[PDB]
Amino acid sequence: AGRIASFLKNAWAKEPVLVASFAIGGLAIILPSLSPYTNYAIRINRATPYNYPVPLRDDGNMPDVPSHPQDPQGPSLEWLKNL
Amino acid sequence: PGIVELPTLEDLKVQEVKVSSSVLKAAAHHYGAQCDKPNKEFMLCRWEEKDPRRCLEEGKLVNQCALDFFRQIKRHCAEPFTEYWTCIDYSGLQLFRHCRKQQAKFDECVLDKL
Amino acid sequence: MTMYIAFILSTIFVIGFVGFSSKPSPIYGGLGLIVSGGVGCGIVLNFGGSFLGLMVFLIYLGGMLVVFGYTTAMATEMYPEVWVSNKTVFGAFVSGLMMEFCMVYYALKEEEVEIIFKFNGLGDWVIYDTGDSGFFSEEAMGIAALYSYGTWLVIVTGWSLLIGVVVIMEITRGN
Amino acid sequence: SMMKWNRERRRLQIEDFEARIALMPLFQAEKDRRVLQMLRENLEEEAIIMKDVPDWKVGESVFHTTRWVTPMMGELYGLRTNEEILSATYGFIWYT
Amino acid sequence: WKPPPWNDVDV
Amino acid sequence: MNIMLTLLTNVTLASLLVLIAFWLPMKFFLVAITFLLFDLEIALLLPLPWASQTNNLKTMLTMALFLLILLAASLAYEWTQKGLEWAE
Amino acid sequence: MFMINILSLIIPILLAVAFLTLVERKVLGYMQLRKGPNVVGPYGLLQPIADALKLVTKEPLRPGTSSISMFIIAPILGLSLALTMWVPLPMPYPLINMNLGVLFMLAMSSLAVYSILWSGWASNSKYALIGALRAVAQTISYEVTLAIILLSVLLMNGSYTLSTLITTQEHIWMIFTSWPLAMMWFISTLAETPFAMFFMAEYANIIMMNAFTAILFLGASHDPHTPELYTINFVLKTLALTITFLWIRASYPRFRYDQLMHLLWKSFLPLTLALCMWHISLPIMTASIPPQS
Amino acid sequence: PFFDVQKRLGLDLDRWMTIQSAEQPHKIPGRCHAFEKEWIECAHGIGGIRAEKECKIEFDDFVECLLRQKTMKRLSAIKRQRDKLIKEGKYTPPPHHLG
Amino acid sequence: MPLVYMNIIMAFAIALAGLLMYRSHLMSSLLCLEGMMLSLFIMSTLIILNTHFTLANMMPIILLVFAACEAALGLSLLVMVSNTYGTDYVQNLNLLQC
Amino acid sequence: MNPIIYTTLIMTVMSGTMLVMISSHWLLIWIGFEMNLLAMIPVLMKNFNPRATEAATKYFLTQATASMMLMMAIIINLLYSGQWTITKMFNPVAMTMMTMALAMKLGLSPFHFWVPEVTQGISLQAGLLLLTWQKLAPLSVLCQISQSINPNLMLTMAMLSILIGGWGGLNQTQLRKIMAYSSIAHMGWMTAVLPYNTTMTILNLLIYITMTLAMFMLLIHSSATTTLSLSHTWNKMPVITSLMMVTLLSMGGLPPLSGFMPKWMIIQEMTKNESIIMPTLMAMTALLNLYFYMRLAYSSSLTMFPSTNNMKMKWQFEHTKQMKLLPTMIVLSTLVLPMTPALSSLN
Amino acid sequence: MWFEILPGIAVMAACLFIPGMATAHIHKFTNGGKEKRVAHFSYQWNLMERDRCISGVNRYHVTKGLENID
Ligand SMILES: CCCCCCCCCCCCCCCCCC(=O)OC[C@H](COP(=O)([O-])OCC[N+](C)(C)C)OC(=O)CCCCCCCCCCCCCCCCC
Ligand SMILES: CCCCCCCCCCCCCCCCCC(=O)OC[C@H](COP(=O)(O)OCCN)OC(=O)CCCCCCCCCCCCCCCCC
Repeated sequence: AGRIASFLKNAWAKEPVLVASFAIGGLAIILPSLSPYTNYAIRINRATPYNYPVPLRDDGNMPDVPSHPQDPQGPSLEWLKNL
Repeated sequence: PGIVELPTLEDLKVQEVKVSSSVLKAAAHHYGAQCDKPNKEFMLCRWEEKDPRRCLEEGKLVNQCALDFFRQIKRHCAEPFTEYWTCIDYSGLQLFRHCRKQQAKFDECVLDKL
Repeated sequence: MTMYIAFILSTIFVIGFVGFSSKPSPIYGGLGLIVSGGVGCGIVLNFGGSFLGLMVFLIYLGGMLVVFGYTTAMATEMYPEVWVSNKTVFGAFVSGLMMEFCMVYYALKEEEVEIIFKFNGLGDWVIYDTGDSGFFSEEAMGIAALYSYGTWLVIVTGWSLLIGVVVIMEITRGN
Repeated sequence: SMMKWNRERRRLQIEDFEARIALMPLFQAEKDRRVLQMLRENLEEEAIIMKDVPDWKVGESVFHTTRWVTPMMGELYGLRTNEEILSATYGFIWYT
Repeated sequence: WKPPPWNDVDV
Repeated sequence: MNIMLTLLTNVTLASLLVLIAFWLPMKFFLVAITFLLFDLEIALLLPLPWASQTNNLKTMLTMALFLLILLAASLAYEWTQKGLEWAE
Repeated sequence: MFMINILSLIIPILLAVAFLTLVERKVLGYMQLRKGPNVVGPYGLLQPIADALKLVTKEPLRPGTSSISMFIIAPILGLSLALTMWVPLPMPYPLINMNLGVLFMLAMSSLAVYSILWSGWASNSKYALIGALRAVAQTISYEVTLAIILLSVLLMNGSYTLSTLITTQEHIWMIFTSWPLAMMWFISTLAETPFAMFFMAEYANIIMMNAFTAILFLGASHDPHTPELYTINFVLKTLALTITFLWIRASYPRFRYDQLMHLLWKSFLPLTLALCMWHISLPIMTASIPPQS
Repeated sequence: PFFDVQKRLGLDLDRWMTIQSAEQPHKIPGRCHAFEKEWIECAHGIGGIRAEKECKIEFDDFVECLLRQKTMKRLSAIKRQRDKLIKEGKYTPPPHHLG
Repeated sequence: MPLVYMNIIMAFAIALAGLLMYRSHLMSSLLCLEGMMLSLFIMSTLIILNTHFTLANMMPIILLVFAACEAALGLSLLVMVSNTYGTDYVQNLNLLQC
Repeated sequence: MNPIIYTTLIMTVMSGTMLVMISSHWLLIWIGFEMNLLAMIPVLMKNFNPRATEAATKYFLTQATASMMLMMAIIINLLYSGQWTITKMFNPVAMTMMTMALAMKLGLSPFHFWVPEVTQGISLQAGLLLLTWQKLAPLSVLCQISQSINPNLMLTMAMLSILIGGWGGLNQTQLRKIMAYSSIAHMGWMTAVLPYNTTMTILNLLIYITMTLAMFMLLIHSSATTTLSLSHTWNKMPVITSLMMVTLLSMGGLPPLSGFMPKWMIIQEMTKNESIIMPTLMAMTALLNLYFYMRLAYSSSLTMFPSTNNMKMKWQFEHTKQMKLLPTMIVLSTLVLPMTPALSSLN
Repeated sequence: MWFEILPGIAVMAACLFIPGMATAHIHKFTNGGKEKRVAHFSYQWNLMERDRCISGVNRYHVTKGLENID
């Protein structure tokens, strides 16, 4: 209490620069694993299709994959639409 | 050390689609929707067979359906096609951003006409 | 023919090296090296090495070689020497030209000389492929994977750089 | 403001990519025919130019395996106008 | 030749 | 074709201007090394804009932060042990 | 006609390099109750012609102990550089839309240190040797702040393609997201910047630095059809910056070297690192990573 | 490695980049990916002594793809006779060759 | 193997020979040092780009960033040997006769 | 050097060497050698005397030259095979190119002129590091590529090293020069058997290593830098010279003193490979190392030498160093001949 | 008076303005209407080469829409 408050007062009086850079780096390296958006960031990164989605040989029992890009099956990008 | 088999010129004759890139990109979205099966089976040949010579007839089909896809849009609202792709072609990046009203003037046919 | 871009930059690279390898003045050696570094970018750029090429222009040209100019200026020998000061410098200069003359002329005539390796070789434009990079720059994705696939190369590279700092100050400390 | 605009660009990019994906297969067929057409023309010229040679029968497989090696840029065009080689080889790299 | 020094020290 | 053409004419006008101009009428080395070591660290963290679009972004954030933490440590060390302070 | 476009850039920039000097002297003049050049032509309009042709008629004396080869190629590079980084500027549509324009700008602008380094060495004088040594260390100190600022700026842009900068800003000036960096960037630009040449070399650097700062932080809206909108906005923004660049020329005592290094390595570099750390995670923080393509 | 510590703890330190047919970013393939895949798959669990001789054509074809040596000289002798044949007017290029 | 590929290779050989014999100057010796890595950086760059080794493009930049650790240590040794002996002349490095 | 700085400095030298022994990628190998050089120089530049600056400059120039010469050899291997693994290289030019680069960093062939001088200028304690720990990583790589090594080149490297190792040591008086020339001769001994058997190279490594610290750290405890200065050790520390003499006898390779174990097994392994002129020549010239070994042994313990009046002062005080690992190093380097079948452990 | 600066700044403002206007106008001219298509990736470039090939006059900016196909 007494030591830390004086120390920050000791720091922030003579120099504001390093305490500013230490603070800005402090949030910049802590906050990564706090907000529920880094999961969003990697999801839209995975969403962006660079290479072609090469089709699979249909032989029955894969209801997951669709038979047409208009089919409801497969991944839905609507989560990013409101994002 | 082996014959490099190459199909003759006669088999290499398709009704090549004579359209620019901008017109291709303008109708690309509806192209993929209504003509997936030709393309889908052709590139499955390209990835399964992994040989250009093994996939020729499917190469015929994709272009043929492209012409079959490029005929009705001539028959129905060719003029809205012109205005859309003549504004798409202006953009150096073919930016879809500065083409919205003309895009709307395109798909409202195919919504009700096609 | 702009087809000469094949060999023109590469042969200038050789004469750039002979310029400073023959030990001219350290300022002049810097001039010879940066010239070779300058044209060396052209070969990489003509191969698609925009990012890698410009980095040579950044750290090798605007970095590494500048600090050499700093050290050489600090040395400031009472009598700086010139490319004509020693005939050995000229003798090596004519020599280095002669070997590259032999290689180039042998290359352009018989195309099948046998120095060290098999040599051979037409204009370089062949070795390129006929594929496409799609929408991703193949080079940019390669180096962007430094933080994705190379999370061990980074540690040893980073650790040595910090250790590079500690050694530099340790031996220049002067006690 | 940058947060909202950047996501808008990402939605724009994937739509642009969607156009490229939906439109890629036509060029794959088109590039497929082009290289095979260019190869067939090269071999046809080979069957006109080179007879006096002792044993250089046309269409020898340089690679032992019977696969399809992707044609390297040299023998693809090769016997064409030097402008064609310059435009095909450097091209994109020089277009700026 | 001479033997080395014993301690190795040579505005 | 286009690039060196722009370079060629640029120096040529530089050439014609100067030609008619002269025809018509330890501390310094120390930081220079630290700049060198810092500059090479700069090149390591240059490809970041493309690296921000990877699929393994979770391991990117720790790794990309690691350079800046470690690079700052070199500055912090260099500062503390006299060093980075302008020597005499 | 592409060659004509080069002359349609190099010469007017050369004239632009020539003609803001009268702006400088008259701004610097009217600032100190003075008038500036106003007797030679109307309001000094012909003052630049009054000095240039005089300079070319002045004999270029050469030091006896001067290496002629370096003494004449150092200005060659100095002018060649000063008129080369004007080529990839995304001014309406750039002459060269290099996908790595920012890197090219930095590598070739960091090459200017060779000209001053060679000038001091080739001159071979006690004044010239230290002055080259001081100038280069001041310069080579300041790309690390330059590079980090530009790197950390471009995380929220998308790539090094200078043309993409316009799309990134569009809605708001990019200063509103990185104004701590703008003052970080602007100050660093001040210090980084035969004898008849050396006027031209550093001077185009002065305007282009502000042109570079203009596109980077204070963007405009480039209407696809009418390009004049971006032309006027770009010129007006880079004029206001340059007036500010000379506004501070006669408003502060000049920096001293020990503070000059102390200011960067102890009060500019560590803060630049923090902002870079802030701007590397924030696109990830808010899932606002930009598209490169 | 002399001491395969990475084999024991099972973490990849330098095997991601040691060969060109690994998990490349965004699945951009190497130029000789197809040939390297055959050579590696042929020479697995065989040992250096046996695999160097047994899987020889795989290595030679992959080397030719990697270096572009033998088929390049095929092209070199293609142009060699061409310049030695059309110069004295023995044959003329067809229109598609001319452009 | 194309003509240019061994235009770098000889350049490395010339740079190696220049470093393998000293004329009078340690700075000039150092200049051939990172000249050798320049060709080494250059030579690797053609290989990786030509072969489409999509993941090996790492190697060039780290080849440069690690050759710098040699260079940075390199001159920093010379500044020591050129402040006791005063001159970077390498013939003054014979004090270790015995 | 602040001990925390020095400790971390040593730590990355070991890490740099350790990285070499555990890296499959060729590039990581060059990194480990690069880090090792990057931190070896400051350790040599710890005393900060002109000889140290001379030695560090020589060491850096030859090591950095071989480091990037090594890097060139890897690229040629990449140029001809597109590989990065350490299994067996695919280009004969690269085989010799890297063999030259690797060998120069060990100082055995004509690429050895730095070794006597670099250890001479630098301090004794840092010399122990140079001639023991900096000699595992290049040897580690060589064992891994022993399949593709060129016997004609490699054995010519071995013959010259042993010949120069004995001949050079005969004419030296500075005991640091004695150790380096002995080390070069030992290096030729181990380096001759890589084409035949890597395991025997390893055994020659540990025995030579333990022997060097045994000799070097005993020299540290005696605090001597010349043969004359070593002579006076008998008066102050008679015990030290007693074990130091038996270490010299073992260093020659006289049974049953261990140190004959590597030479014995090296001869036996080459003899199985129908190479019988080669073992004889190295064995015959191995006696050359014994001559200056006896010469050093003669004027340290066997015959007392004229001491000095001030030496009486040294008797009153006692050593402060705890001579860690000294005792078990002597025994492990002088009596382990009966425990030779431990060769199987290395395999 | 302070407004005498403007004649100084105006001419160089035109001197700075000309490079932008000239580049945009020549882009509209040499590309005939549509601006110079930008190819930052090999995909856009091979698109342009397809446009030049399909034009039949070796001019990429010549575009053949619905009137070309049958
Ligand atoms: C959620 C928020 C995240 C981000 C938060 C960021 C941190 C909070 C804000 C921090 C402060 C603002 C950003 C950094 C500014 C600089 C910091 C710094 O070191 O300042 C002290 C520095 C140094 O001051 P000093 O040297 O007296 O003291 C520094 C501290 N000690 C004593 C320990 C060294 O100030 C300067 O360098 C003075 C200016 C030098 C240049 C002279 C010309 C100035 C012209 C000014 C007018 C024009 C401005 C144009 C701006 C751009 C326009 C496009
Ligand atoms: C392989 C062939 C042989 C190779 C080795 C040969 C070794 C001898 C020759 C070495 C070469 C040089 C010539 C000799 C030089 C000797 C110099 C020397 O230091 O001599 C004097 C020295 C003084 O010793 P000091 O410190 O007084 O201690 C005496 C014991 N308290 O003297 C000493 O330090 C000697 C002290 C002797 C102590 C030995 C203790 C032995 C204990 C045995 C215990 C046995 C227990 C048995 C139990 C049985 C039931 C289990």
